[PDB]
Amino acid sequence: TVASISSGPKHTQKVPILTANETGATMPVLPSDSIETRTTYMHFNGSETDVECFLGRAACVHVTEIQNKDATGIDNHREAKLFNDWKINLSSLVQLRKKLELFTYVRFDSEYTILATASQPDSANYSSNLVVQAMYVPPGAPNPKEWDDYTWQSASNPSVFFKVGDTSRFSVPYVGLASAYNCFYDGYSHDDAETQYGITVLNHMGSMAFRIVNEHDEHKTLVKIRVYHRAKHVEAWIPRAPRALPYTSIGRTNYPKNTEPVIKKRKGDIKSY
Amino acid sequence: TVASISSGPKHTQKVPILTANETGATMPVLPSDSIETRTTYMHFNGSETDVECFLGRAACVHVTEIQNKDATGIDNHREAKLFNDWKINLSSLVQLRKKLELFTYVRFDSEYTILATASQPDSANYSSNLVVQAMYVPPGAPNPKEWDDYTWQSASNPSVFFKVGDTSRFSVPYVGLASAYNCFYDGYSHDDAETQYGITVLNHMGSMAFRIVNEHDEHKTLVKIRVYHRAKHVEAWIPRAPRALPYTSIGRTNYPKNTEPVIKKRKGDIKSY
Amino acid sequence: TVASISSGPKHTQKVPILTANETGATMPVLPSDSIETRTTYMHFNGSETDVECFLGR
Amino acid sequence: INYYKDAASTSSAGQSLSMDPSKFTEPVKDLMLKGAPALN
Amino acid sequence: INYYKDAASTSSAGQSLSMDPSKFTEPVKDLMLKGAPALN
Amino acid sequence: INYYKDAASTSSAGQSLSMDPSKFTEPVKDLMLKGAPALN
Amino acid sequence: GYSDRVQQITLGNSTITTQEAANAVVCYAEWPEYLPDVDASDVNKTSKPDTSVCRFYTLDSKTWTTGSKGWCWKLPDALKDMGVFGQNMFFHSLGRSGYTVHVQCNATKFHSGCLLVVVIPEHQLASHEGGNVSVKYTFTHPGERGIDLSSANEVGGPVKDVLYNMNGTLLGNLLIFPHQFINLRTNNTATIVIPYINSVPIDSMTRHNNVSLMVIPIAPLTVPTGATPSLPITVTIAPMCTEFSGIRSKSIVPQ
Amino acid sequence: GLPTTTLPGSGQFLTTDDRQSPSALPNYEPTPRIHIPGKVHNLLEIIQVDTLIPMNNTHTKDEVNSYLIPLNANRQNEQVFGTNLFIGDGVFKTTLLGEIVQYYTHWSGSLRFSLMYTGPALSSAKLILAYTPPGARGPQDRREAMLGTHVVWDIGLQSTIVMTIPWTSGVQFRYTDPDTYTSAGFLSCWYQTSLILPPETTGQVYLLSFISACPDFKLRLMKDTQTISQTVALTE
Amino acid sequence: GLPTTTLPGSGQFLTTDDRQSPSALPNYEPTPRIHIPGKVHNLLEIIQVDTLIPMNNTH
Amino acid sequence: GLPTTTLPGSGQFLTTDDRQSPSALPNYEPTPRIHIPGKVHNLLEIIQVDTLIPMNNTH
Ligand SMILES: Cc1cc(CCCCCOc2ccc(C3=NCCO3)cc2Cl)on1
Ligand SMILES: Cc1cc(CCCCCOc2ccc(C3=NCCO3)cc2Cl)on1
Repeated sequence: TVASISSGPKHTQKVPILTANETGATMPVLPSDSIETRTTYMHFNGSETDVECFLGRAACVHVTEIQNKDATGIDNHREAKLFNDWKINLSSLVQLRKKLELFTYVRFDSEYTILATASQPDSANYSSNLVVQAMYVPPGAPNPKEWDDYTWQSASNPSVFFKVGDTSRFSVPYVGLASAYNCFYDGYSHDDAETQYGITVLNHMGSMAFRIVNEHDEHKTLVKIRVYHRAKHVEAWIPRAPRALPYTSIGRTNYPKNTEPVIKKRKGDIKSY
Repeated sequence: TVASISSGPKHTQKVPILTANETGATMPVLPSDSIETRTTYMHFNGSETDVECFLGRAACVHVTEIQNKDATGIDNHREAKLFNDWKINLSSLVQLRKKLELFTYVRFDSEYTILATASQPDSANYSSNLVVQAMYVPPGAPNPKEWDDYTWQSASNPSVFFKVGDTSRFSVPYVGLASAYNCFYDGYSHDDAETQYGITVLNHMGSMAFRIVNEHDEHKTLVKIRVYHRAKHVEAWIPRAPRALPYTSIGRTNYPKNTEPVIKKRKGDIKSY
Repeated sequence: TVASISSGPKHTQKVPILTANETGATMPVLPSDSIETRTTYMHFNGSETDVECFLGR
Repeated sequence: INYYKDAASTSSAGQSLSMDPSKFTEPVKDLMLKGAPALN
Repeated sequence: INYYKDAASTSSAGQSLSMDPSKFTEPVKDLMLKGAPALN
Repeated sequence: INYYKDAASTSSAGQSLSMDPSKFTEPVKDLMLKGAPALN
Repeated sequence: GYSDRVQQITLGNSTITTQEAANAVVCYAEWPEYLPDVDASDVNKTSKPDTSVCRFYTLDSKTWTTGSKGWCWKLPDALKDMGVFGQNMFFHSLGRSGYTVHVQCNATKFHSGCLLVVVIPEHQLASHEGGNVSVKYTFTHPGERGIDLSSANEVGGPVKDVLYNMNGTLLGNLLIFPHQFINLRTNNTATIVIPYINSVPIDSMTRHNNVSLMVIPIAPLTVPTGATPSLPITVTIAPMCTEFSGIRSKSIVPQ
Repeated sequence: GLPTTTLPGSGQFLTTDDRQSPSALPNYEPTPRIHIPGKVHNLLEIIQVDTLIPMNNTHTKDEVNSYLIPLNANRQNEQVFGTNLFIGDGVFKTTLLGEIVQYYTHWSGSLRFSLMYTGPALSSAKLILAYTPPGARGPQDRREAMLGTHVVWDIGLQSTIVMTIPWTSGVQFRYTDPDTYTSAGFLSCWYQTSLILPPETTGQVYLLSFISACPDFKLRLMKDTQTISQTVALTE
Repeated sequence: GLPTTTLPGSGQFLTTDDRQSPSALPNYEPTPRIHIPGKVHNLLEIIQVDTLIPMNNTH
Repeated sequence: GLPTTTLPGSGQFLTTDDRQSPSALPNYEPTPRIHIPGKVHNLLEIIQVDTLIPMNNTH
């Protein structure tokens, strides 16, 4: 492939460099339209800018935490982090979010990796070996109330059991209801006067919910869960302007008030170098 | 292959042993040009002197250390070794360095092995099990500030998570900007009067930066990281004189003052055996 | 596979929507027996409702 | 590839792709045609 | 070799090697030739 | 068998078995024959 | 003698002529088309009023003055009240449509000024409150009036800051969306053909707008000496290939 | 039982590796795809669309005005604007090009810089745009500027001028984050003759300026952008 | 000895995965199947049989 | 699931072994090679060039 062809002096009536940008086109002008060039080859394919590659590496999408401790007398397991959850989403944390929102609709399979590490902030004789159980409670399923409810039987709901310190990995097909996931949605769930706007209304997909299977030892053990997400088989439509201001909320486009100028001011003139 | 052919008495006008070294050549003289020889075969190929073999074994290129401890009240994580880094380089430690600098330009893929072991120098009930996370912050990426910054999300930057005591291994293609890496560079980054000289100006490739993912336990744990590097697919150009004096700096050729004579003095005469 | 065929106005002596449930049958009535439909395809096989799948986790 | 000798040890079965609701939806002795009168 | 039955479980896809910027760079209704005048 | 997609991930290269010292041992412009006088 | 410059668009019972055009943009290089069966889901036969809905509606005019910040209309909202297009809209459960948008602004060879005319698929607005305040319905359904970016923040309304496109992105990059400029010195109209863009084959026309049309002054209007300091901008829009499906009782929407 | 040996790296999680995994939802059937205009395949497809450069960066809070380069009637010989070409920083940084370049470590290729004139139709002007390849200082006067890559632009019916910064380089890749060795030059613009307004007209006229990449362009070695960060996870 | 590398997920138990296992009862012979009317293959077969709706829910 | 047995040496790191590894930079394209005079393939090539001997070591 040639990156530049050889081209010499020109004295024409045919001027490729004068255009009318009002038309909305970006005319494909090249170095050889306005200087004299020599042949050179590309030596490159643009492999690593493919959208599959761009969205295809694991990104941290969520960090949560649960603890193993005596539940005796706990009136609210959920509240003691005897177990927890994450009503799923991927707007949660912002590095991957800016990448996805370069597109309007996106379609892909997900590969999740879940790393779990334990901490024992206060005096323990040892480090126990805990097994985590992460189950996905698809909306409608009967969400779970104590850390050892009938829910955890998970007879119809996919669940994975792995050890703290290890990693769990599995992959979920594209579960969207439509043909693509909306990265943006300028609508409502119905025409009510006070219903919510954006896409937190469309991105209702239950949520994964973790717990330790082990009963309690004499000390307490903090287990912190990190969920990583990798898109595989990516398809993206309609590019948009990149995010300039900071994010404030999962699912709304809102930016913070009295934010700071995002364009760097010159130290000098327009004329400055 | 014959290592020596059979050759007998000679009384010629054709003298292969008289030459003129002023020409710059090393004339290919053999035993059979000046004594009577018998046939013998080589029985050998020179396999283990191939440059791929010479530069192809893992060498320790870096030892760093980070600790897991309560960051509560630490004003400078980087400074507490809550995490660290290594602005990469391979002049760092000298065994592999002398080997590479036998050549002027070198091109190869790298295979890294990272061994991490833990130490608990002061009273602990136990040994905790820590997961290390090593990410590569290519220059320009927003380098990381606390041990748990958004940076560690590493949504676009390759990172590996492995356990202390284990080893991590992965391989990075030849990332040089030119066609080869310069082992030497007699230039500057521009024609300023005070800019730096050598190659620390050319070998700007960010740096890898490690941390423990675990929160803190009651005791403190020292984790010491050793990075090993193995060249694979090696290509080397222009041999040079081997390094004689000791090294003083990454990237400059400078040797120490009042160094010692590097040529061993005879215990005796020129005539001595 | 078609999920619905195209069907238009009807003025017949042949009424598929009147039945006698006392018989014990569930007559296979479709949208196109009582409204005007357009063609659409199924795009689906019913894979995940197989009893092997239902009892297989 | 089965690595094991016994049939019980093989993985899940593969979709019936059988599907015939008529034993349940139309177990009538004399065939009913949709469109023809139910009771003649 | 896929070891798994479902398509979601396969590795990353392979490069589009599609590449056609004209839907974005030249969505004009009447074709513009480089070198010819923009507005006639 | 390569298990990985990228070339950097393959094992070490295999012996040049190239070997030609003359660029280093005899870079002279006019060819010198062993046995003939060095300087004529 | 055809110029890129003169054009005629006849759609239904209405025709537009421009003698100073700058080509026309067809979003993503695709022209509006009906919904194919292979893409269909709802089993209902759809209704295609054709020429009674696919004609040109001219919205009420705006006034560009030296202080203008820009205006924003949403589709199909802007047309919610135009003739039979609008009736069909409130009466069917689902509908689908593409449009021809023609923005008009003429001046003289002594004026200067340049407007950006851009179509943004799925333009989800931001609340000026920050945090996770929502933007109420009424605020994103201004109707033919559209939203006036130089109007004041209101409560439950969107933010109207132009350097941020009403969503946290910079004005400068709106050029990645199908768009055309109106530069008084060149141009006097902008025309964009919009194909139907959605993640579902057909949708509700009232709970979801699928494009915002935005006209933004970028090089300020500068009139000749002692000229009146303003110009009107007119927007005329025509639904094209419209289809409605799932007819019934007639939606009732807030406010 | 087949004998195996495990190698160094066993059990590691590399966020960039690409392997198979069990599906959690065996046998599930995804929604059919329908057609949607606009599919993107390569980021290289989109960085060829031009977007506006806030060249007039001299303000103090972001404003529509930093996109406008002003021009003065009747000045002769003088300089319209100047900038270095660190596409990952400074004016370029918020543009789509700048914004994507920042996801990669290295770039190589030609850039296309165009200027669209917005002055009254009855005015006229001749400007010179100059590209100065690495190695010299930003030009200080047109004489200096005109000795490097340049285009005399004659403002006419055809409203825009497209200047190309042809790839001039020793090293075949430059770093996107500004680096010296790897630096690309300067871009300046001066009056060639001068802007002239018709009667009954007055004041400043402005140029809009765009940037996009030529088909020439290469970007490699993905990394994280300095353009976005956060201090606590967001919630709904 | 063939060189291997284990990936993330090793040792996990996913209740939905489908693999082979050793039989605890090697060589055992199950009872023959006889014919039984009524076999169900898909839940889609049975949701087409109609059943009564307690529409008058007001009690 | 295929039955395996691990041998002595599993998990060891031998600095001299030569195996495959995942690439951290999937799909990256290295700079083209240009021609450079002087390529060395074997250390045996270079030890045939003669160099001076500090024979007079007595200093
Ligand atoms: C954009 C965008 C991205 C997403 C998230 C999609 C999540 C799909 C469902 O997620 C899961 C399904 C199953 C499991 C699971 N099954 C057994 C263990 O975990 C986990 C998750 Cl996160 O939603 N919108
Ligand atoms: C000579 C010479 C040798 C070198 C060093 C080359 C280093 C290349 C880049 O290094 C890395 C890239 C990625 C990773 C990495 N990705 C995920 C984990 O580690 C690590 C390193 Cl050291 O530079 N000059």
